[PDB]
Amino acid sequence: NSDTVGWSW
Amino acid sequence: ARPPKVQVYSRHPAENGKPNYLNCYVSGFHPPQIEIDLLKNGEKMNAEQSDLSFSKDWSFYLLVHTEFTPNAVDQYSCRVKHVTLDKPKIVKWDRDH
Amino acid sequence: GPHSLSYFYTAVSRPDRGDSRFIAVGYVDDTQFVRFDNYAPNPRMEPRVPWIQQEGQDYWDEETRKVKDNAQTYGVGLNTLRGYYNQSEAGSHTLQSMYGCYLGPDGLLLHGYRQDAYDGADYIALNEDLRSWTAADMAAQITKRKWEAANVAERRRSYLQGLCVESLRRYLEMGKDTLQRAEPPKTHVTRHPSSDLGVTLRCWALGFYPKEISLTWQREGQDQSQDMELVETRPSGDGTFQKWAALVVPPGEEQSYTCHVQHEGLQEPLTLRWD
Repeated sequence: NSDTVGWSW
Repeated sequence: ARPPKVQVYSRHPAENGKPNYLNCYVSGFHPPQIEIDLLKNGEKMNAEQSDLSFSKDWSFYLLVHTEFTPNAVDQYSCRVKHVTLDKPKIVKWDRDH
Repeated sequence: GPHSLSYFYTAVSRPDRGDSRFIAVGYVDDTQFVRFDNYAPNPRMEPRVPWIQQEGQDYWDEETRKVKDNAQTYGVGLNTLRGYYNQSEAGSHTLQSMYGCYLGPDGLLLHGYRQDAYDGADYIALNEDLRSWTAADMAAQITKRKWEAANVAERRRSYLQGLCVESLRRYLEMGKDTLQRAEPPKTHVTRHPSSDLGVTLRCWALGFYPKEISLTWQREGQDQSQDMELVETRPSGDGTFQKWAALVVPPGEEQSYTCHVQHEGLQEPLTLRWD
């Protein structure tokens, strides 16, 4: 299952 | 930009007239744009390409592969084109290497 | 030794035309199981081994959702990093990530990671404690302060400790017959008389899984391993791997040289010679 990657660099 | 390293080899030890798989492994390159073609006597073979992935050092690797039954006269080779090479890299398949 | 689940994200910018290609690959140890590509029309998370098709459409819809969203996060992030490095919008650039978990004796997380690279170079990494970041350069300090202040570490940690290892256990059950079997090398040595008198001995290892292997050549008088011509470990095309190591030896002295093969699929280390 994927991680949820949502925060800007 | 790092150039690709290219290997051409069979899945099993080559036996003339007996079906096998021809593989063209391309790795260690950056950026990811690349042209990899399996050639049977200079003509592109229909081959599937793996999904783009990378090593721990971020360099990319791809596997181009199709079936083949080698003999004593057919010449197999892998042609690669990348920004790091101004002239294409052709490596010819060798049953011993 | 311990099993792992990992994802590999590659985002590439398009010169002066605002889109970005997003490619994602899923691995359970050394076996690719899923894929996603947003060049395809109506991109979806698609299976690339038989066993993961155990998962019904609910799974595929949800995962498709999450990698589409992740994909636009990486588009924005590409434009951001291009901001930090004061680069033009005329060149294409690359943002890569890899993250994953290793399952420990507990049924819990042994260790886990998340690393980010820009244009093939280290950018930022999560540390072993899963509570702090390592910035590879000046720009990654900008990202680092941002991620500390927002506690992004706890998002990646709760994923690694929760969903990641639970899914890893399920995937290991589903593909029990393929993912849990370590397959040892089939080995043999070939002989190529070739340099007027120098003979080439080549030690092959084919058909093994997982990836990591060791091949070395030894000569009877010397304690250090010999200089050899070694190929990078390469895929067989069917899920196994292969490698060889060779060296040139004087004619008539082949029985002085031994090939040593180490692989966790073998009971004990393997010695092999040109017989």
